[PDB]
Order: sequence, then structure tokens, then C-alpha cells
Amino acid sequence: QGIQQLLQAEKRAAEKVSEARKRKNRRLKQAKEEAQAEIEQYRLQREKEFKAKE
Amino acid sequence: QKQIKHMMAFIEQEANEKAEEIDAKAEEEFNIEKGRLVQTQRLKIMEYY
Amino acid sequence: NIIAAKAAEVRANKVNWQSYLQGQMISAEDCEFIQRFEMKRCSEEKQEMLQTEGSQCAKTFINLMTHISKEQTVQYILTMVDDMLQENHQRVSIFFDYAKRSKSTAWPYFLPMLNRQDPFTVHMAARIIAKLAAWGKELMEGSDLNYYFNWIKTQLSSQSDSSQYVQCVAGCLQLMLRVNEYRFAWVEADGVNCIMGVLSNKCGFQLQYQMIFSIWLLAFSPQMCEHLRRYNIIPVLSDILQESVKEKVTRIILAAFRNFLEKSTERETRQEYALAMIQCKVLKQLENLEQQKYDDEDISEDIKFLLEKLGESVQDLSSFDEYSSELKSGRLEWSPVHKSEKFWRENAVRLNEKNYELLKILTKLLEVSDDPQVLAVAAHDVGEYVRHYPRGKRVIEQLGGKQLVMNHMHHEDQQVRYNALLAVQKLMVH
Repeated sequence: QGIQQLLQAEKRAAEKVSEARKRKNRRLKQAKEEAQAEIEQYRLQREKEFKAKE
Repeated sequence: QKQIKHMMAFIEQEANEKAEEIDAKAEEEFNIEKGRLVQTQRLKIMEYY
Repeated sequence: NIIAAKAAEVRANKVNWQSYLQGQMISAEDCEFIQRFEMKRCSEEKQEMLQTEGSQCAKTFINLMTHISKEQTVQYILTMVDDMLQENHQRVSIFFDYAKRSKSTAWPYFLPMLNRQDPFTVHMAARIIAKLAAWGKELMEGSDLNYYFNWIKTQLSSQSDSSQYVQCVAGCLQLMLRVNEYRFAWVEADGVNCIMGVLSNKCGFQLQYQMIFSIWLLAFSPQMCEHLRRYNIIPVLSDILQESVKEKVTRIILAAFRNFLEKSTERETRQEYALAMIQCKVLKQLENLEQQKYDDEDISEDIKFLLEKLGESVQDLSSFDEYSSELKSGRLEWSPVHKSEKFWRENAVRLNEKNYELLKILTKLLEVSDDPQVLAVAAHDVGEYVRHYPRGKRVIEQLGGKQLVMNHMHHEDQQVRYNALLAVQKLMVH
């Protein structure tokens, strides 16, 4: 029992820290994509302000 | 029994600690990359209109 | 340690919910949910339960913590949510959705459980609060934030059982310090004194890591790095950096030291962190740790970073200013820079610098020090000051510092009496 369940917990531990080396790297790519969705809405808002002034 | 489950929780904690450290050290880089691009483009677009 | 060891019992502490329902202590909705949640076998089957009954889940957990009298049933309920949030951190959003449906912030449903009568209940309540507060879109504020920090500060003040419970308190405090404004609120609670105190109490490597991780998280902000200097934290990290070569402990000190120095946008503060590490002689230990086998780039590259930056302030300290620091710190000794003629022969006049600061230090030490070495060293320092800077005689005579030396001619120590006489010789005899 004991060492087998401990090695399974060690395998889960190794997987959990391996996923931590990936989590924020996916968010760091998506930062480049969220920085397009934010930008088109702002470009549209600034054009609407300009067109209202025109 | 309890000592086995304690060691299992300990070896997963021995990853949880690294995992929190890795999440926290990388947390800033995602925030910087979004903020950098957002400020850069919102300044250009402000001045254009 | 303690929380995992108790949870290994409390996960087996299954409950007769029909008895609490018959006793009217719970609703049929709470009873049915916790029964269905106990029947759903694994984290995916709990995700199906959250997908079908997620608001009723948050309702049930809050109810079964609130309305149950018995501490160990509340700990079982706390253990079940603590594990449910361990399976996926995103699930905190379901409790905030339930709080918003309840026309409330989340915190009033959880903060009352910090008053619970069994220590495991309050620590598990603190884990839930820390998980919500770290991972939520909604954040703690004001009296709620300060109250939970006053609970944390109270548990840190409990100093092996207290120290081993405080591992959970440190983990909860690290979870809090993931959020920026909570760092300022903890510094306003002044709670870094307690972190520094645990590290000053020479705690085990688990607490060394968790407390220095709390300090590393505190050091993420330039405005925090400007302020954190008053806690005297670089010496306790530098002690652990010598006393504890453990891979995690090594890495989190290097991380804390890198954050303090690199986030100091103020050049004076940057120089001061680099120099405080050099007054702790950290750079030599970083070279020892560069030669030691480590498999981690987050050790190796932060060693080389600090070796470069402390590679500036080593040049500042290794001046004659190793004497300046021995005066500033009050570490007067028969050191090589006190003993060597070259220093005085080239620099003795500098005792007048910063509006006579070094003279004022030596005078104060000759006035109020208990240590005959310090007194004799200071008398020797006065002897060489007058020997190598003749106007220094007039300055000691104008400051009246001679009176201390002339009194210490009858000091209880022959080393002091000798150095006092020798200073009187160098003061009055050509």
C-alpha cells in the first residue's frame, strides 16, 4: 500500500508542477489576443466620438 | 494509516509550493504583455482621432 | 503538516445528515445537496454537480458551516470545499455568483468562521478565505481585509504545534500576498514584523520557505520595496542563506533578494538593498551556491544576477568604508581596518564627515558602551585619529571627547586602561 500510493501522489505532484510551467505561458500568448479585442472596441469608440463631433 | 496520507499530501504539497512559485513569478509577464500592447495601441488611436 | 495530518482523519468523518435534518439544524435542500455531492465520486462528477446545482452548492456549504453547532462536522464541510477548490481554483467564481445572487459580497459568509471553537476549523476557514481572496474577481477590502490579517497576525503570534499550525497560516498569507493591495494592508497591519520574528526564531525549512515566499511576494512592488527596509529583513534571509542550502529555500531567498533590488526604482533604495546584502556578505555565499550543485535555472540565473548587482556594492563596502559600516552598525572590533595604519595614514580627517558623524559615534560609544573591546578600540581609533590628523586633537578638545578617555584611564579593564593611556599619550605628548 504505502509506497505505491506515495509514488502515485509523487506522480500527481510531478504532473501538477509540470502544468504550472505551462498555465501562465498560455495566458501570456492570449495577452497578445486580448490586446486586439480591447483595441477594436476603443477604435470604434474613438471614431464614434469623432463622427459625433463631425 | 494517517502517516501514508500525510506523506501523499506532503509530496503533492512539495509540488503545490513550486507550482504557486511558478504561477506567481510568471503572473507579472502576462499582465505586462497585455498592458504594453493595450497602452501602445490606445495611445496611437487616441492621437489619430 | 498539521492540516494535512488532521484532514487524513476528517475526510473519513462522514456524517448522518438525516439526523441534522430531523433535528431541523439544516434544510432539506442542504441535506439533499451534500448527499448528492457525497455520492458524486470524483472531481469530474463534482464538476457535473457544480454544472447542474452550482448556486445550491455554494448555498449548502455556507449553510452547513453556519447553522451546524458541532466543530468537527463544520471541519468536514470545510475539508470538502477546501479539496473542491484544490481540484480546480476557478470554482471560487461560483461562490461569488451565489453572493451576487444573494445581493452581497462573499466575505460575510466566511469571515465569521475565524471565530470557530476548534483550531482546525479556523485554519480551514482561513484556507477557504485565502483561496477566495487570492483567486476571485471580487477582492477583500478595509475592515474585512484588516480583520482577516488581525486573525493571521494573532496566529503568527502563537509561538512545536504553534509553528506547525503556522505553516498553514503562512500558506494562507502567501495566497493573500498574491494580490497587490493586500501587501499594503499587511504592511499597514505591520505584520511583516511577525514573519521576520518567525525567521529570527530559527524555524524549520518549511517555514523558512513559506515566510521568505511571503517576503518575496511583499517585494513585488517598488513602493513596497522602498518601505520594507525598516523590518531589517535582509539579515534573516542572509542567515537562512548560510544555514539552509535547501533547494526551495535557496531559490526563494534569491527570488526575494532579486525582487527587493530589481523592483527598487529609487537608486538609493537599489544601492541600499545591494549594500545591505554586502554588509551581510551575501555575494560570497552566492559564489558558494554557484559552486554548489543545483539543477534549477531559477536558482542559477538569480545567483548570477545578484552576484552582478552586489558586485557593485562590494566595491563600496570594501573601501575604508568597511570601518564606516563597523561604526554605523556599532560593530567596533580589533578588525583589520581598525588595526591597519594605512587607513588612518590616508583618511584620518574623514572622522569629521557627515557633520562629525564618526566622531559622534565614537564619542557616544566611549560614553555609553559596556564592551571593553569597543571602548579600547575607540580609544585606539582616537589615538590614531590624533596621530594622523593634527587638527583632530583640537576637534576632540572642542567636542570634549578627551573626558571619556581620561575617565577610562581608571576603567576596570587593563586593555581599556592601556588604550586610554596610549590615547592620552598620542593626545598630549608629541
